[PDB]
Amino acid sequence: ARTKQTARK
Amino acid sequence: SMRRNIVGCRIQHGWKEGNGPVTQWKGTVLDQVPVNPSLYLIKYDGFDCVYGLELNKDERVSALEVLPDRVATSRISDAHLADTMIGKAVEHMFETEDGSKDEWRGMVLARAPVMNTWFYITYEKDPVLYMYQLLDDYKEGDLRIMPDSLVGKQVEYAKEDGSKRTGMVIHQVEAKPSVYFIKFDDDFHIYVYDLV
Ligand SMILES: [Cl-]
Ligand SMILES: [Mg+2]
Repeated sequence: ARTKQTARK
Repeated sequence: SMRRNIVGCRIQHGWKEGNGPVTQWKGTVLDQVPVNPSLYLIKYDGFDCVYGLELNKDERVSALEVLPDRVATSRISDAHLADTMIGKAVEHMFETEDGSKDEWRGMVLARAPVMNTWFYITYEKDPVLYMYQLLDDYKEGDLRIMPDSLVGKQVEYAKEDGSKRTGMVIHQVEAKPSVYFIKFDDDFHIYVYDLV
């Protein structure tokens, strides 16, 4: 599956 | 005064927040908002969210350059699935840093403009606008479909917090007319809310 990108701010 | 139409163009520009260095960005302009033509929706290379910036007015933007590069037109791999997925609730599987499975409830909103094989999607627990080539996920079994004006108006979103957020409704989702996009003044994300 796609990896979720790190949250920004 | 004078501006070229940059919808569908590749752009690059610098971005400066506060007292930090200028950082460099490359992206694709997806749309120019009819109820606020100063506002563009942009997909940046390698970042999943769709952003809203007033590219020609925002002092944080510098060195804005419109490239001659032409985005390629592909025909989507399955037109039926593409069309029927729009407006649907979905379970979208991701995996995280440790490599474990992580399923997010979402709603497919529309085909993206410009980038023909991409789709607008938002999530129950993260209700901003995202864009992905969702047919790839569907083929891998990582996207499952669940069984099942205000535009241009200034609005505010009140909290128990006491403060509120002010913004404008910028779009009504064709496939699901109770759902709208909102641009808040303090924030470059595009928020998605069911307003009925
Ligand atoms: Cl969820
Ligand atoms: Mg769940």
